[PDB]
Amino acid sequence: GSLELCDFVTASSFCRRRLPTVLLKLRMAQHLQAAVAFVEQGHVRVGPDVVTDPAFLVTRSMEDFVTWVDSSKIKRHVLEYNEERDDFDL
Amino acid sequence: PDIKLFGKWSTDDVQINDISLQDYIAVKEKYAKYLPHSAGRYAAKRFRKAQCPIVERLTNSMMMHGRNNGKKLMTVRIVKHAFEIIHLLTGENPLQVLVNAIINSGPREDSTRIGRAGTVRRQAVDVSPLRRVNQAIWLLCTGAREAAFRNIKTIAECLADELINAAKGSSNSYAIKKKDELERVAKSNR
Amino acid sequence: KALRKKALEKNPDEFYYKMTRVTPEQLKLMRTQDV
Amino acid sequence: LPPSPGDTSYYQDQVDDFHEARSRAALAKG
Amino acid sequence: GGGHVAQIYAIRQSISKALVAYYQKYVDEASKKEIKDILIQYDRTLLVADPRRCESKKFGGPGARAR
Amino acid sequence: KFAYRFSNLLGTVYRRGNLNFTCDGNSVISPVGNRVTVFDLKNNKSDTLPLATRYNVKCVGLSPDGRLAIIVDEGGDALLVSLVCRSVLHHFHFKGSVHSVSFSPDGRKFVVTKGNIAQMYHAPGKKREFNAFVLDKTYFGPYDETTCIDWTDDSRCFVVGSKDMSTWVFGAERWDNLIYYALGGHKDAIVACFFESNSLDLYSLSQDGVLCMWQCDTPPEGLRLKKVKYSRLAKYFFNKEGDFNNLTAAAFHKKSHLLVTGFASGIFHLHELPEFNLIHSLSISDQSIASVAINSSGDWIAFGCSGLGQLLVWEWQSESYVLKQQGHFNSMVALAYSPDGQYIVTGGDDGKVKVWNTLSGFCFVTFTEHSSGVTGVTFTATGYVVVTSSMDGTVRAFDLHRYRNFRTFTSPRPTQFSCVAVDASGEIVSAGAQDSFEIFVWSMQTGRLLDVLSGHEGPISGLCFNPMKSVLASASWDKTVRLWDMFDSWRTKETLALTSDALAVTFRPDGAELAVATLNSQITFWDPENAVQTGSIEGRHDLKKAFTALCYSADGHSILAGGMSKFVCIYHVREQILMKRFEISCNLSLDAMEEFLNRRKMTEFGNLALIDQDAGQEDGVAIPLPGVRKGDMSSRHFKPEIRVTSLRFSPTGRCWAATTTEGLLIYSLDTRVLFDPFELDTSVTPGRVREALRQQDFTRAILMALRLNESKLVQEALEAVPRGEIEVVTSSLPELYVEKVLEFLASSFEVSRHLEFYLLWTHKLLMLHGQKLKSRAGTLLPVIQFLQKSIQRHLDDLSKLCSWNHYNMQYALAVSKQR
Amino acid sequence: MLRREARLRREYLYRKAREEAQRSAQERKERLRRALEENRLIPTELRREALSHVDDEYRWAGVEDPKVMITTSRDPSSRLKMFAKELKLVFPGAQRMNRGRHEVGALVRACKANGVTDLLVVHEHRGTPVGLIVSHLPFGPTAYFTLCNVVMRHDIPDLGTMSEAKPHLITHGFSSRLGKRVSDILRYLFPVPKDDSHRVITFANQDDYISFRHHVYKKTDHRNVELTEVGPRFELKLYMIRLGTLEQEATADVEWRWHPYTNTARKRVFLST
RNA sequence: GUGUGUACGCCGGCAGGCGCGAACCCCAUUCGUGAUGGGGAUCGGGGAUUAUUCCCCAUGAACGAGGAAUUCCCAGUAAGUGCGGGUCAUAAGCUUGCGUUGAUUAAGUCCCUGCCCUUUCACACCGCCCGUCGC
Ligand SMILES: [Mg+2]
Ligand SMILES: [Mg+2]
Ligand SMILES: [Mg+2]
Ligand SMILES: [Mg+2]
Ligand SMILES: [Mg+2]
Ligand SMILES: [Mg+2]
Ligand SMILES: [Mg+2]
Repeated sequence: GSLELCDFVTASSFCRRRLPTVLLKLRMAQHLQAAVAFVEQGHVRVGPDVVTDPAFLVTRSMEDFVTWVDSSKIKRHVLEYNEERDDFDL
Repeated sequence: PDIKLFGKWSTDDVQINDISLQDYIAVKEKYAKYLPHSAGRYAAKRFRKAQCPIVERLTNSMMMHGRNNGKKLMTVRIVKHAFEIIHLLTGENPLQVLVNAIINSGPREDSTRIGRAGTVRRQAVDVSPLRRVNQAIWLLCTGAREAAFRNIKTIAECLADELINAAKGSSNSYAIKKKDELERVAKSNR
Repeated sequence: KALRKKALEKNPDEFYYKMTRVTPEQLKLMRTQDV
Repeated sequence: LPPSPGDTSYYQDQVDDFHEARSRAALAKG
Repeated sequence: GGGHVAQIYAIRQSISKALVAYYQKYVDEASKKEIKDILIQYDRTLLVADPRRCESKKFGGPGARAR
Repeated sequence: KFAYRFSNLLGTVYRRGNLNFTCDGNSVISPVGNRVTVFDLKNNKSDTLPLATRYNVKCVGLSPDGRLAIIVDEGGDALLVSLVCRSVLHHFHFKGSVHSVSFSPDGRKFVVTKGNIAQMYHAPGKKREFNAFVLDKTYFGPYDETTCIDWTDDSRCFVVGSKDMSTWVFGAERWDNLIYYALGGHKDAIVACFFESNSLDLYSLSQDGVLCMWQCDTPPEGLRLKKVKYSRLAKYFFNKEGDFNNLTAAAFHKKSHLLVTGFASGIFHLHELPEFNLIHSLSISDQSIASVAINSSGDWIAFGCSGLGQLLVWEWQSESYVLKQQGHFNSMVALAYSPDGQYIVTGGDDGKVKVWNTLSGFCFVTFTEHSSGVTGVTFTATGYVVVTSSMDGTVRAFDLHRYRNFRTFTSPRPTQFSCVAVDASGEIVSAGAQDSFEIFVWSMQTGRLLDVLSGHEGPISGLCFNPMKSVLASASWDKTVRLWDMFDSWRTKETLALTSDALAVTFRPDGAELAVATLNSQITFWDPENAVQTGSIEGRHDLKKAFTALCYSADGHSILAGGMSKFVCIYHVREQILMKRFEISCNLSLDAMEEFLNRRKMTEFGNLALIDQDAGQEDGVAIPLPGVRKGDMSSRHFKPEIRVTSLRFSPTGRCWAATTTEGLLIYSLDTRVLFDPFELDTSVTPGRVREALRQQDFTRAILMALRLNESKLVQEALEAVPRGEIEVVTSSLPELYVEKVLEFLASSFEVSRHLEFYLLWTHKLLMLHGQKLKSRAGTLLPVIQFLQKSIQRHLDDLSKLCSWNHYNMQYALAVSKQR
Repeated sequence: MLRREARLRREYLYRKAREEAQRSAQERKERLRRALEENRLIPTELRREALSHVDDEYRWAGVEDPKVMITTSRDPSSRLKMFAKELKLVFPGAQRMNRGRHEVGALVRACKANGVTDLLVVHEHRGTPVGLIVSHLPFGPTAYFTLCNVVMRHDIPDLGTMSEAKPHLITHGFSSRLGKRVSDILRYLFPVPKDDSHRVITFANQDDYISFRHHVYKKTDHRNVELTEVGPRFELKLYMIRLGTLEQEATADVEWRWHPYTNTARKRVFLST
């Protein structure tokens, strides 16, 4: 759009782009304190890299490539619930 | 471990007597398989079918005409029975017989064509090894197919006799006669 | 149609705690109360 | 100031709200 | 599911992958390495599934990309 | 086999600390972050010392003899190092940060200022001891922080500046007539203080720009072992009244009475002290001048600017610069080697492209057309064209003939570029985007967009062209490596599926093998033409979780890997085993001015933490941090980590480079690393070689010297052969030993005076055995490129003079011939 | 690309929804205003009610040439294979692909990956083409057509070969808002031609039936031009437009559909005013 | 491939009636180069369903690979095989989906038949298409 929408940017817009709240949008977490907690142990990666800083704004392009890190206990539970655990892929 | 075709035909003793065709006949230790059925993609790229094992190439080439399209297990059974018949009749490794037949059935010079409405004029040219292998396989398969048609004789038996005659070098086989005639036409108009 | 469209944007990586999901002394007590 | 963390608008923009309201109405009707 | 041939290939792949995973988990890593490299050097389909997609000349434009 | 050692740090000439000239004055010592570089100005060479430190170097103290040096970092850790042999001798820790260190001219004492006090130590001896530094004396003069040190010409007394606006002179030995003396007259902190040539008269300099001259009534010989007065002669102001330009550094040459002064404005002045006559002044940069030094002969002056890390040495009398360098602001760079290996091109986040000469290590051409940072850089088949890609959205080409940006490629659509690749042909240029995930391919001479390759999903990890086949390999995060054949009528495309995300793709120099690094920290080797996997290597345990960068050696037998680890790993490709590891030191220093980092969670950086060692716990107890009312959840914090961005290996095969966070690291071949004989026998010994030379059996002596692998022996052996017998020994040489001699000869031309003698050797060997080597030419590219480079160095510079002399004299004769 | 494509679809549908709402407001204001200005009478239902012009999917029409793919239904007839061959020559740069045992969704993902702009599918009945589907692949609209009077070049002897140059486009008879929408979909299938082109392709609307004609003209002299008809000849009748791609029948909304069982459906037309 | 719209039990060769709540493929058997146990057109008789399709016995026609010519086709493609639906247009004297098995040849030239264009400043390479009729 035009410059009209440019006057709506506030602290809320910046807070919505934080890494923990994106997990909360993506339904990877259901509570903010749980979403924050997942980050520092290192269960969450943005592409190849693992991000431990809760204060981290993720781009729209990078938002497509956020997922559980491999060899994480949470990813085991997701695969177990879906009956799709394959131990060859570790 | 040792890999033997159909569990009984060894590949270590098989040897190729033609230097030109060594790089286009895949029978050796890296290309040794238990069955001629691998579900590979060998037609995806040019020159890639030279990496396909020659038994699988024969099996693919025997799926004709039309009434046999898509029936690969039947062709595998036919090839297995033909190899058994070859071993019973001759007593040697059927893989060596197949290699010798392919070596002998391949033409060395062909003729290129310059053709108009009135007449077609003719020139002699050389043949690449890949086309030699392709044409040898095609001629052997066609000879077996025409021998088995409207006759009381199994297609496996006719294939076995075609391979035996071609490896022998005898003129009783279809492929040898076709190769001789093509080479004679190429020779006559050099 | 509404149910189907929800399936299109379903996230495979979504996670819930409900996904993760007696003792012999208590079990023996129940059987004693039953008899 | 941002809304309460429990609020859905904490993590949803106007685009998501427009689609979620339509989906909620259709499912609630059933 | 599937047909005869697809079922057979799936069974081969499952057996090979299961053995490799068991040796990785409860046996030393070295033997897993030799067994995995043998299975790969024979046929990569035994361990890695490559499904077939649609790629054809029709998608590409006429002529070569260069020259 | 693999015998490489760290040799140079490239891309940085000065970061912080004081500059120094060596004892003879031909070389300058510059601190660069953790490390220390020495520049030989006489021979224009650069050597980075092997030592490294956790923090940046703050002070450098150099011994008068020239053998020893003391390197002190910010935290107070000190290293005693020997300059002659380039080896670390001793480790020490001062209790707190020290501000400066200085050696007495006699060489027996050295003084360190720290806190409010000055401590004097005995000079260390030649031999190693358990306690190399032994304290001698301690002095408690000033009321504030001590800053700067100077010694008299004799070692009787020394002087210290302080932040209490005063300057204190002490006696090194107990003198009855002088215990200590204090001098005032300043209204700001002291920056420097100097002594006269052979007197106790001194000069004091304030931060305000005030010069004070002090004169004594007692000659230096008048000191008596167990009544001295000081008077202020003159006071001078460097600045006019009303402008606040701060003096930041100064130096003074005693014999020539020369003062050099640097100011925060970026200007410097020269003066002749006893009359204070302005010689002249210059402006160097907009940033302040941090350090100033002058050599012993007095001809050269060194200037360092910490703002952009600029180093300059100036020869004042003829008004010419001897050296003038400025490196990239950030250590993050992208590297490429020239095809011969003569030049290295580096790109930075500033958008600046720099060309460095490999022999000298100095940058000599800079291009600034790119606005944003350079993501990728490469050379063409010739060594005279460089191609760069940037976040601007443009791919630019530069030449070394006329030094211009002759070609610019852009997408029809607004996109930014992440990586670049060009063929061996040089006609086709390719780039990838951060967002569109598709490859744009342009023609070189035409400059138009030939094609857009699509099909990848997710970002492109890397692009590489086959050195011999002209096909493009692209890695992506959709777990695929795609092969595109450009000169195909039917547009053939191949796909290689992978278990995990692809990160790096490289080609073997022959072009017959391909390597992929994946997210599961595995390196897979594929045959490209048949699309079959030939090998695999597991790398979880070796790095201590993925390999970001891969590189093939020139011969191809080994592969180099790096990533988020602090190690670079060298693997043998056939055996799939790890050969070697090199480790990388980490810098923990952090800038105090920065306020965009949450310091509370970044406590390990920059010595911020306070660890209590007197609490009875072995490791220590950390003092708790102060609390806050409102949490700060919007500030970035970072952990100490070492990541290797990329690896490149020289085509000559002599050296390789690693682009990392710490900087650009250079590893060079060295014989002292490993003894690598060819075919030894009890008969093979240098005594027999000299005996064979004495018996004039040249061929057998050469052969024995070649089975042995010291260059010194063969260097003596070949020079023993007289001219005319050269072809005799050349014909007798077997085929296996030929390529060994050419490897020796190329190394010989660089450092030998006897130019055409070795060139006579090279002439005969190529004539007799040239036709046979053509069959085995493919395996000899590193040697051929090595020899061609060294011989070309003498060819080009000699030609332009020899041609100039001969033809000009002929023209002079023709004019005189007339009338 | 599952996550990225879903995001772009939602924002596209969001912008499309706002445009429809503001236009519906204009019609209510316009129809209410004209009624009172007439002062004839007030319908009771009117009393109850009272009490980015360029289409979003067609960003890239002018900048780059369209890429068109043509396919058929499974197991095509002999004559259907000829018709698909002729449509390839009509559209410049078009390609025709064999339909084997290809799932419809699998075709769309391959076309999106390789940057194909538009996808055409043709159906047949007893050897004569009867239906045509046009889909704009990046979540663009899908239009469903039925063919009435197909005359192929293969039927007509000794025609020769065509000019195959970029043609000029003629749109005639499209006056309503829907007709403007329909003519846009047909026009963007073609690239930008040259000024001196002599190839002409015509779309003429007559009582909701669109006639396709292909011609080349030669100027023997001023004011007199001779037309020679070339290429296939057929009629088109629209009956549905859907917002999504042809992989999305079960989820996409219907922008417009023909209702033939309406009490006044017989005497009403929608492509003209 | 769920709009309030047959699983199993008994009798009968089958077709069905009576009540109630996958082909292909693979292993083996018989036949046999004979218009043949290939093929099932035509013809006769009988039986079930509510004139209509199906079931049983009998008979066993051309046809042995399809001219002059002509059309189409490059990978999960050609070809073989099965199972569903009928979606506000078309379609059931048919159309359209989905799965299963799965190849030979070819990856480059303008020779034929055509089509689209062109012939006004890095290093290196290269060094001006021709004619006619008008004004
Ligand atoms: Mg078909
Ligand atoms: Mg049909
Ligand atoms: Mg299929
Ligand atoms: Mg049978
Ligand atoms: Mg009969
Ligand atoms: Mg019969
Ligand atoms: Mg032509």
